[PDB]
Amino acid sequence: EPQVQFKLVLVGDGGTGKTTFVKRHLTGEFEKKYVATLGVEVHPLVFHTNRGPIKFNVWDTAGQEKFGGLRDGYYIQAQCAIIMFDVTSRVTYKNVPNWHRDLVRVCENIPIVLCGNKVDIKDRKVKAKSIVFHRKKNLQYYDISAKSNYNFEKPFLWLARKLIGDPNLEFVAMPALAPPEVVMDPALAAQYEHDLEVAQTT
Amino acid sequence: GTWDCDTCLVQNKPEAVKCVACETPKP
Ligand SMILES: Nc1nc2c(ncn2[C@@H]2O[C@H](COP(=O)(O)OP(=O)(O)O)[C@@H](O)[C@H]2O)c(=O)[nH]1
Ligand SMILES: [Mg+2]
Ligand SMILES: [Zn+2]
Repeated sequence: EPQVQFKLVLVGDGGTGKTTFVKRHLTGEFEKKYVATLGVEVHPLVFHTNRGPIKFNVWDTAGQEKFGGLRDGYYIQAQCAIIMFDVTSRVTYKNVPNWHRDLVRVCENIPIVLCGNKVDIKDRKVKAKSIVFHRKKNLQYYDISAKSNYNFEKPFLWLARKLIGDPNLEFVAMPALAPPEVVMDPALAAQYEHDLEVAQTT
Repeated sequence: GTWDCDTCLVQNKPEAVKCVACETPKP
């Protein structure tokens, strides 16, 4: 059996929670591969779908994004991407278009999910109404909270459906994730999800 | 045919003698 796997690049401003996010997947963390030349840790994240396992090889930087764009080698052969920002830091949202631009320059029209991280933090700065870059670009958006595992599987499920070309692909079980370090208030999640729905009707 | 880089997991062209992404030589 030929294994189904995709290079996923995980980009966004430093401090947005990319590493925290990718690390939730325990096996992906244990089996991560260090790429010395590029200063990348590739986390092989397997998800079990109704059509068998799929593996996202997630490329997590070693913080270099704080000092400039990433090198071509980081992006090359990427098959999908997550662009992350921090909903408590508007500037990270403002930089989202730049990340998308750098990404598409090397990778063209690969499937990309936009993720607004740290929604567990009560004082949210970038709210649903303001989040529109994905609309302008054919991208899917999700709120996430890396620290609580909130919506962890969402970006990967959406990407898997796009990559495999199966709108009915499902994850049959969640991968083993690091136990939440903060609680994501369910009422707050419900509100945020509602706010996003409302926003999509504008 | 194509080969997978053992360092970074990128799939490379049959004619590549080193990984297009991370430069690791093909084993
Ligand atoms: N409250 C909260 N903090 C987070 C979350 N994700 C990351 N952080 C914090 O944000 C800071 C930067 O996270 P990091 O994963 O290193 O971001 P990166 O530079 O994009 O890889 C760290 O202090 C994390 O603990 C989250 O979902 N919720
Ligand atoms: Mg990081
Ligand atoms: Zn390589």
